[PDB]
Amino acid sequence: SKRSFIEDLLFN
Amino acid sequence: EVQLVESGGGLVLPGGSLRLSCSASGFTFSDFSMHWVRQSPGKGLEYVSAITSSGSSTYYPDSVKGRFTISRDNSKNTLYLQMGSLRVEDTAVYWCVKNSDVFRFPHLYFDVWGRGTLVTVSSASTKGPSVFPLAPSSKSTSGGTAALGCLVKDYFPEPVTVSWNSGALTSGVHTFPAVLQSSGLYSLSSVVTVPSSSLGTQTYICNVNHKPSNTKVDKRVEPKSC
Amino acid sequence: DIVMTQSPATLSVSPGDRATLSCRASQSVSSNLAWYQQKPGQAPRLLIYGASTRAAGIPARFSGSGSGTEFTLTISSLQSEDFAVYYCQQYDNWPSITFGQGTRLEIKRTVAAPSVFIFPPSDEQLKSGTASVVCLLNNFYPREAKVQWKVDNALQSGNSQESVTEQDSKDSTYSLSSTLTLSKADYEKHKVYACEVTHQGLSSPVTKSFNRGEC
Repeated sequence: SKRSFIEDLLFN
Repeated sequence: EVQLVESGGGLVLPGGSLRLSCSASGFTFSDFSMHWVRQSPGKGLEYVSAITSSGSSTYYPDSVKGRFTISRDNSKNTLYLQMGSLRVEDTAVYWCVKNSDVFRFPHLYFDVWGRGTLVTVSSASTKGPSVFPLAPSSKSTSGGTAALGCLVKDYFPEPVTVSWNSGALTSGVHTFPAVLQSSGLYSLSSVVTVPSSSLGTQTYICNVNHKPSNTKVDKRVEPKSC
Repeated sequence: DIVMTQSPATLSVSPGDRATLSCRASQSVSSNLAWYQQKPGQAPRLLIYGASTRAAGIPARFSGSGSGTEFTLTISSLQSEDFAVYYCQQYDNWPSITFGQGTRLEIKRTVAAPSVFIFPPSDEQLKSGTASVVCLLNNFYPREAKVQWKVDNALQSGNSQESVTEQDSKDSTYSLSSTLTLSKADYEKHKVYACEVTHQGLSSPVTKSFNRGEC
């Protein structure tokens, strides 16, 4: 999902 | 409304393992990242794990890495925290916490919290409470009002929950901080002030629950003839 | 890591007045800061996010301000219900976050004398071999109160424990519970059990007593 991608950017 | 309902916890041996659970309702669980946040003396509030909306990534502070594992099942709308190699320092209240939508970036804040689970790391054994009435009498009345209560004695570890009349009675209740007895067991009292006039028509029952020992006691508190 | 430092550790403010709570970040967090209100035994409740945006459903008298390293929470027209510990939190490095250590906000009120009650031990407990006598001090202010246990008018020491409640969210009072615990055999060796209570709100001490044979 769109949210998962942005959250991955923040988690990594 | 939105809710986070926490289950699990209680007493665990040093070096032992424990899984906490948190079920979500009232919102789209799979849209939001979640944190576990713990609270204990000295360290105060501090997060111990974080996971993305899909579970795609996790984030841990150095203190718990390799020991704590966060995970989620968005099919059952449930967040988990697997706690291993538990330490004396890991005793804390553990909060399930929901983040705001990541589309609000940079403002990713905690808008919904569960009710917390107290995890007690200790090699001692669990012990359920004895519950004794604090009966109303001429020695606990004043000005038309009467005090009564329950003494919840000799349990370990914390916490006990106390309600009155299955939650129908909340006004005028004082449930006190527990004291630590020289035995290492806890004792607590819970009291309520009610009309003196209705002691003969109303029924007062303290509901006591000690989840670490799975001890649940309802004690009816009757007036004493003095 | 980013260290959040709150001040003061505690403050005591009268109802209707304005409380000022401070939070300092060890390095700039822009406006990536939230405030939470936590009453004892409850979850923290979000008040403000983005340093200064009030969360939905939060009373207007809560106001946040600041940017960079110096942040302020202002509570106007203070109510007894505003008793709590207030935390700031930076989320500038989210999902890595840190909290301040909290500021405990205590509500001033007028002096209130305790109502004093005493509870003889239950028959359930006596059959088990123990006697706990409980003295209850209800709804007083300030917090400072002294309880003395007297058994046959002899002052007791070393066989009692007490605890005080958190401040009451409705009337800003305190209550105190004190338990005197004796073995059954020692309980049955005396007649008069009393607690004597001293408090600023009482002109003279208040004594509640019973005789072991009467209750």
